[PDB]
Amino acid sequence: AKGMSEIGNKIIAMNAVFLAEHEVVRITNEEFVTIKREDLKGNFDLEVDIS
Amino acid sequence: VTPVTWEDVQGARQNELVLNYQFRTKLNRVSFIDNYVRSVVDDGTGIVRVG
Amino acid sequence: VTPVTWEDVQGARQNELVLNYQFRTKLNRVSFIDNYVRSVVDDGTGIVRVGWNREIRKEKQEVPVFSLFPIQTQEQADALQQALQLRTDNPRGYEENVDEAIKESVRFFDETGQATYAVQTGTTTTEVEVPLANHPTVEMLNPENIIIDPSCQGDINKAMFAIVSFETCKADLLKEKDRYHNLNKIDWQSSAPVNEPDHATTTPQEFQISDPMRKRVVAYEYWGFWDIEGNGVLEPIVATWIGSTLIRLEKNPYPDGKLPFVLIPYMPVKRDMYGEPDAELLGDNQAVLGAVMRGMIDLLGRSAN
Amino acid sequence: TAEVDNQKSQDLGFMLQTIGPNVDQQITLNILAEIADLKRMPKLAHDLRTWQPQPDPVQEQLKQLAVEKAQLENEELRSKIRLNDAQAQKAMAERDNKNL
Amino acid sequence: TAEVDNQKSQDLGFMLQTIGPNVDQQITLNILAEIADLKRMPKLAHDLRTWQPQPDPVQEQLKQLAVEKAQLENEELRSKIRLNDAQAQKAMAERDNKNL
Repeated sequence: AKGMSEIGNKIIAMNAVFLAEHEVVRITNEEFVTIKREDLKGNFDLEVDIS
Repeated sequence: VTPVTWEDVQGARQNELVLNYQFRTKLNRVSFIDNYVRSVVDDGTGIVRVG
Repeated sequence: VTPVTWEDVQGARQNELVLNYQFRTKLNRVSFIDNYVRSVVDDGTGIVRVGWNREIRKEKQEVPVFSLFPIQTQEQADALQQALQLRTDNPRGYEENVDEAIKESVRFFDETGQATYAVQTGTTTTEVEVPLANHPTVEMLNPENIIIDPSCQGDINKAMFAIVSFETCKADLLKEKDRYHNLNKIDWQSSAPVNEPDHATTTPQEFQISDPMRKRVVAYEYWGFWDIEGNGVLEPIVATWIGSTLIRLEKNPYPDGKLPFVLIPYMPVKRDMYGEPDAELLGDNQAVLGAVMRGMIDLLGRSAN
Repeated sequence: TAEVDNQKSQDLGFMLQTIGPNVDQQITLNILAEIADLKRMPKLAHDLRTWQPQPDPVQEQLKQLAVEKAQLENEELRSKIRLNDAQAQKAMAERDNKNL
Repeated sequence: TAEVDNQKSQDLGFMLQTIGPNVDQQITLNILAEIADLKRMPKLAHDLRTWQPQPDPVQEQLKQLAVEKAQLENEELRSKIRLNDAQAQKAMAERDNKNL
C-alpha cells in the first residue's frame, strides 16, 4: 500500500509542473487551483492512499 | 458506459446504445465470447484483431 | 419482444403477438423444441433452415359495385363517423357487422374525405387471388444433406455458398406459378431418392407413389453470393436444379440478404463451425465399463448352480 | 453484469429515500428516470424526463384572489382607524356645549 | 420464461410503489396496463389504457360557484370600506355644528 502512495506523491508533484492549466480543465471540468512551486517539497495539503 | 464528469452524461448514453447495438446485431456475441475465453485458456494468451 | 427506444413500444407489442401466434398454430412447438435440442446434443451441432410458405390460389368471385351519392340529410351522415369510430376502437368488430355499402362510404371518405351514400346497383365477376398458407416455416436439416463453405474461417456469416438437398413433389413445386421454369423437361423416374445415395433420408428405398403429381424427387438449392455483373460486386442469389437441369435462378428474396441457415454448436471449437458432442470424451469410458459388466455376467452365467 | 446493475438501482433508491422529495421535482424525476432505464423501461423513462405539471387556471385565480384579499383587510383596518378617531374627535367637539 | 416474467411484474409494482400515484394518472394507468398483460388479462389491460374519468356536472357548478364566492367577499370588503369612511366623514361634518 505504501509503495503506491510513494508513486502517487511523485506523480502529483510532476502534474503540478509538467501539465498546463487547460489540460487539467479539460480532464476536470472545474476551476483550476494552483500550488506554489517552492511548496512542492512538502505534501502539506494532500494525502495519498489506495481506494 | 459511465460519464467521467457531470457534462458527459449525454455522451455516455448515446455511445452505450450504439456500442451495444453493434455487438447485438453485427456480431455473434455468444460465439465471440466462447472463442475469446477458449483461446486464452488453451493457448495461454489471446490476441484480438480490431478492424 | 422488447423495444429499444421509447418510440418502439407499439412495434414491440405488435410483432410479439404475431410471432407467438405463428409458432402456436402454424408449427408444432413441442416437437420442434425436442428435435432442436436432440439434434445439437447428439450430432454436436444443430442446423436450422428458415423458409417462407405461400400457397395463394386464384379465385373467381362476383364483386358488387355501389353507386355513390352525396349526403341527402344529416340523419344518415352520422353513420359514416360511427363506422370510423367503431373501426378505430375495434377493427374486428367493424369488419363483421358494418354494412358493405357503409364500408364503401368510409372507403371513399379515406380517399377523399367526401361523405357519400352508397347504393348497390350492379355487380361483376372479377378475378381475385385468395391468400392461403401464408406463414413462415422452420426445419431441421440433416448435417449430411447440407454442405457449407470450408473457407468460412469458422463463421457462417463469411461463408460464400451453401448447398442443401431436400425432397419435394411436383404438386409442391406447382404451389408457385412462376418461381420455376422448364419444369416439363425433367423426368419423374430418374433423380429419385432410390437413385440418389448421397442424400440421407428415412424414406424406404422400396417406397414409391404411382401418382406422378405426388412423386418424390430430390432437389438441390444453392444459396450464396455471386458476381452476377461484370462490375465486380457479389450479390446474394438462390439457384435450384433437379436432375442436372436448372429450373430456378434469382436473387435472394428475403430482406435479410444472407443465408437463411443458423448454426448452433453444443461445445464450440476454437475458430470452427461444428462443435463437439459429449460422445467425444466418453469413447474410452464406455468401452471400459462394458468390459467389466460382461465379465461379471460371464462369471455368474458360466458357473454351475 | 446483473449484480452491479441491480445494486446500482438500490443506491438510486437510497439516494431518493435519503433526499427529501420536496427539495426539487427535477432532481426526483431524473433519479426515477435512471431507475427506469436500469429496469429496461425506455417508454416510462422518456415520460418521466419529459413530464410537466398540469396548469390549473382556476387555482391561479383563487391563489391571486387570496393575495388581494389580505390587501383589502389591511385597508379595512386603516378605514376603521380613520373612523375611530373621527368618533373621538366628534366626542371632543360635543364637550364644548357641556363645559362652556 | 416465467422467472423473468414474474420478476418483471415485481419491478413494475416497485416502480408504482416508489413513484407517488398523484404525479400523473396516465403514468399510473400505463404501469397497471403492463402488469395486466404480464398476468395475461387482455380485457383488463385494454380497459385501463382506455379508461377516462367520469365527468361530474354538478361538481363543476359547485367548483365554479366557489370561485365567484371569493370575488364577492372581496367586493364586500370594498363596499364596507366605502361605508367606513362615509360614517367618519359624516361624523366630521357634524363637528362644525358643535365647535362653531
